[PDB]
Amino acid sequence: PGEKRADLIEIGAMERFGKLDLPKVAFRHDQHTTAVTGMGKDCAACHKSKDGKMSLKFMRLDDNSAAELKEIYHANCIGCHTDLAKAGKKTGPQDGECRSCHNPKPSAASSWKEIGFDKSLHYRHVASKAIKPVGDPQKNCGACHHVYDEASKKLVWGKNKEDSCRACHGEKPVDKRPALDTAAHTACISCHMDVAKTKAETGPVNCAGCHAPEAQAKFKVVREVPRLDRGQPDAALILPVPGKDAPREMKGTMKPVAFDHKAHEAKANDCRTCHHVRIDTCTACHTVNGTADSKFVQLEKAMHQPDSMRSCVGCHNTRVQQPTCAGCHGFIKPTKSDAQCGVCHVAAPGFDAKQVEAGALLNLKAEQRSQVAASMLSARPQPKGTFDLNDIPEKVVIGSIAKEYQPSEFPHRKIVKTLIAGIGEDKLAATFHIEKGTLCQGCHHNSPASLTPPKCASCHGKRGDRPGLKAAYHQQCMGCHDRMKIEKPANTACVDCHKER
Ligand code: HEC
Ligand code: HEC
Ligand code: HEC
Ligand code: HEC
Ligand code: HEC
Ligand code: HEC
Ligand code: HEC
Ligand code: HEC
Ligand code: HEC
Ligand code: HEC
Ligand code: HEC
Ligand code: HEC
Ligand code: HEC
Ligand code: HEC
Repeated sequence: PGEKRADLIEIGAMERFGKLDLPKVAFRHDQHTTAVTGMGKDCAACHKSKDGKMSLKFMRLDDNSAAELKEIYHANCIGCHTDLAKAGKKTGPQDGECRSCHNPKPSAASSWKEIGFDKSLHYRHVASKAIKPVGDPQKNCGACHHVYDEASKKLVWGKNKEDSCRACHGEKPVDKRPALDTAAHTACISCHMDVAKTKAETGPVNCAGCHAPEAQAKFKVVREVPRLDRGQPDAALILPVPGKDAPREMKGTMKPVAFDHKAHEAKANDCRTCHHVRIDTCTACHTVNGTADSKFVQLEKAMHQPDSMRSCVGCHNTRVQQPTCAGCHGFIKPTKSDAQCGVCHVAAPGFDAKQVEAGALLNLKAEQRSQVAASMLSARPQPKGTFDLNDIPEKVVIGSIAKEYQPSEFPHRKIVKTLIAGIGEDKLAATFHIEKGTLCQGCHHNSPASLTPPKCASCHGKRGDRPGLKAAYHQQCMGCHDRMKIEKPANTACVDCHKER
């Protein structure tokens, strides 16, 4: 139970040839790089090369056999350690110190953390003059990104086909695609090493350098990040693609949905958050039927899952948890209104309920789809807003059950004002608050949006499904103040809402 490291490797390559007699060998990679660095040596002390490519294996290009591995490790690990002891130098386990390498109880915990490109980190790479254009006057994407060309029989820079490495490089090597693991370590590190030789600004090479939280906290962050130009649409028409050999059950039920891609791109931290496997349509996997590709997660799940950041409702659902929205949204139950489904589910202008059943939207070119979506977006209703506050009692006197205390002097319009203020400019609120009275329903729930809401006592206090009057006031009042972090009147200060008799 020692210090947390990010450089731990469990050496157990021999286990694929059969059962190990001894524990796997814990190796601290960074502790070794710095020792070897200070010996005046480098990577080539432990990693061989082939055609320029450095091997990530220790002193070999292949694992040829169990006996060859053990020879390679014993000769080379111990050889160095032996030499260093011969000079009076800080060294590692010797010859006869079996258990010190084959250690069932290494005293070192893991601080290892995964690493990924931010909006910012991606741009630091794109904007780097040390990463020179390839296959274009300007663009340096081809220095890092590729696609297999079928016709080439080669990797090529596929213009506008860039994706996260995670799209193609997964947990294990599939076919000729190395694992994420291997791809990263091959591509990232070796470029960093190439650039460090030019003495320009570069990326990390030590394990901690990429994988330690403290190291990651230190990465220079750029905030002025332009749009990533991959030829993404500005507006998308998302369609109920039924699926190949999907039955009639699986045809489109709801109106289609124009999606503001441009807007959402600037509000997200990357593309991955949504395109979690692949940059493509969602419907390439999430048909209305569901595909193997998607583990049979259906279209509706992909778009409405209340607790996924991936889905429209799910991601929007974590937005309404911010203290600013939570006062109302921690209280109200969703209507699941036809009207509310209609915020996203919109009629497509040119083609009407007869060209649709037969595929008129489903066989549009992507450009055509952008126009039809562009058209839906710029034709949605204008953000309705609320009533004029002066049509609202400035102060309300909650007294109907006054007994142990005086009637409450509840600053109605003040509070409404502040709520609107706290929201201000938020595009979800502005769009999805579809009525002039929607905001009112934040407290005036289970009732049509209007200027003249019924009293609470028209439903509370007199079937045990709802609180009595006292409880309903206390729960609504105190609950919002909790959710919004309003210390203003404390829940504990009985007099601050209603004075003593
Ligand atoms: C570190 C410097 C080591 C010392 C000291 C000793 N061994 Fe080792 N050994 C080392 C490595 C990195 C490996 C590869 C491990 C793997 O699982 O891939 C090995 C391998 C062995 C094996 C074969 C694997 C197994 O059956 O567990 C054996 C049997 C083995 N080593 C024995 C052994 C003995 C008896 C040692 C003391 C004399 C000894 N090793 C020292 C690294 C190191
Ligand atoms: C000997 C003391 C080493 C030196 C010098 C360097 N590395 Fe190394 N590396 C070493 C071992 C024993 C292993 C495990 C693989 C095995 O065959 O036993 C590695 C592995 C790596 C990896 C993969 C890490 C992982 O997925 O766990 C990388 C990315 C790597 N090595 C890079 C690397 C670089 C860039 C070095 C020079 C600066 C370097 N290594 C030196 C042992 C040794
Ligand atoms: C020189 C080129 C080395 C090679 C090759 C390997 N090791 Fe090493 N090792 C080296 C040094 C200078 C040290 C001491 C580092 C320090 O700062 O004190 C070590 C130490 C170890 C240890 C002990 C780590 C600890 O907890 O204190 C282990 C378990 C170890 N070395 C294992 C190891 C293995 C398995 C190697 C081959 C894959 C190997 N070392 C190579 C120097 C060198
Ligand atoms: C940044 C340039 C890195 C350096 C330096 C090293 N690694 Fe790494 N590692 C890096 C990436 C981009 C990935 C893919 C997953 C991710 O975090 O984005 C990895 C992966 C690993 C793993 C993955 C194991 C798994 O369960 O998926 C391990 C165990 C690992 N890396 C170890 C490791 C070591 C020991 C390194 C120094 C020799 C090292 N990494 C360098 C990025 C970078
Ligand atoms: C190497 C230095 C790169 C250059 C030059 C460019 N990109 Fe890149 N990109 C790179 C990596 C290592 C990743 C993986 C990010 C991760 O953490 O998984 C990416 C990712 C992308 C993506 C997917 C976005 C996402 O959400 O991860 C896209 C669409 C992308 N890259 C496009 C792109 C373009 C258009 C570039 C040229 C201007 C470009 N990249 C450069 C590495 C590198
Ligand atoms: C899918 C379209 C891919 C994405 C996204 C990335 N890579 Fe890839 N890579 C892909 C294929 C089909 C192959 C195998 C090519 C073949 O020989 O048939 C590869 C290969 C690599 C390798 C192998 C070593 C090499 O010579 O380049 C590496 C190191 C590699 N890929 C790295 C890599 C990185 C770092 C990526 C993110 C920016 C990445 N690939 C994305 C397909 C795809
Ligand atoms: C060469 C084409 C590279 C590849 C492939 C990857 N990176 Fe890189 N990286 C490269 C350069 C030229 C720079 C300097 C950028 C600048 O600020 O001018 C960097 C920087 C980083 C950093 C930031 C380090 C810091 O500020 O301390 C990180 C974390 C980093 N690089 C990591 C990284 C990873 C994980 C990569 C593969 C997925 C990767 N880089 C690819 C050059 C190149
Ligand atoms: C945006 C935030 C949405 C709201 C609010 C609702 N839906 Fe949705 N839905 C959305 C998208 C982007 C999609 C994929 C495109 C498409 O039009 O299919 C969907 C899809 C569905 C589906 C599956 C397809 C179909 O059967 O036609 C259903 C059944 C569906 N939507 C129903 C639905 C209902 C009942 C809603 C109100 C409660 C509702 N959606 C709201 C995005 C959004
Ligand atoms: C979630 C908020 C997203 C972010 C961030 C990004 N994209 Fe996206 N994208 C998203 C959806 C819901 C759709 C429509 C999907 C459908 O099934 O029609 C898209 C669409 C695209 C496309 C077009 C795919 C096609 O029609 O063939 C591309 C090329 C695309 N998205 C790329 C992309 C990039 C590069 C992003 C980050 C820079 C990015 N998207 C962000 C959801 C989200
Ligand atoms: C096929 C390659 C896919 C594409 C294209 C998209 N997603 Fe996906 N989806 C896919 C898989 C393999 C899974 C299950 C395993 C997993 O990745 O978690 C899913 C599941 C979802 C879910 C389920 C909710 C959850 O548990 O996270 C959602 C909300 C989802 N997918 C959303 C989504 C969106 C909006 C996409 C377009 C940008 C999208 N996925 C693309 C496979 C695939
Ligand atoms: C009380 C005064 C509210 C505040 C503050 C915010 N919202 Fe709200 N919102 C309120 C009501 C009474 C309703 C109707 C609920 C229904 O299901 O019909 C809404 C509706 C929304 C919705 C649509 C449905 C849903 O996802 O719950 C969204 C997306 C929404 N509101 C977003 C939102 C955000 C982001 C807010 C913070 C800035 C916010 N609202 C404040 C009442 C109130
Ligand atoms: C919670 C923070 C509220 C918001 C937002 C709005 N109102 Fe309200 N209002 C609220 C309470 C707790 C009460 C007292 C009702 C009771 O039964 O004791 C009221 C009162 C009114 C009234 C007068 C009630 C009556 O006696 O008829 C009206 C006309 C009224 N509220 C309207 C109204 C409108 C139009 C709102 C949206 C702008 C609105 N209120 C917001 C709590 C909250
Ligand atoms: C009838 C039309 C009602 C009016 C006017 C008000 N409430 Fe209500 N309330 C009503 C029902 C049917 C329910 C249960 C179902 C639901 O939609 O929540 C409630 C619930 C509450 C609760 C508890 C919510 C919980 O999560 O447990 C509270 C605290 C509450 N109501 C308070 C309240 C207040 C202060 C009102 C005046 C503005 C009010 N309700 C009006 C029915 C009706
Ligand atoms: C504002 C956020 C409040 C705080 C803090 C407390 N209560 Fe309250 N309570 C509140 C309202 C709006 C009402 C309805 C008042 C009315 O006369 O219509 C109440 C009601 C009561 C009642 C019943 C009415 C009465 O007996 O006068 C009791 C007994 C009561 N409240 C007790 C009470 C105590 C002990 C509190 C502090 C611990 C307390 N309330 C805080 C709103 C708010």
